[PDB]
Amino acid sequence: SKECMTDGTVCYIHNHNDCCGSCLCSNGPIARPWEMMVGNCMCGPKA
Repeated sequence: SKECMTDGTVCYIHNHNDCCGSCLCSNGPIARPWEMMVGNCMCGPKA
């Protein structure tokens, strides 16, 4: 048996978080990090 999470749920490589999918970090443009910080990684489907 195995218990993991799906894409869309925040994950941390240094948080012993095990996600069935691979974490994808977005390097999008950062114009307003005060309200929208584009520097987080979440779980996603493997290609």
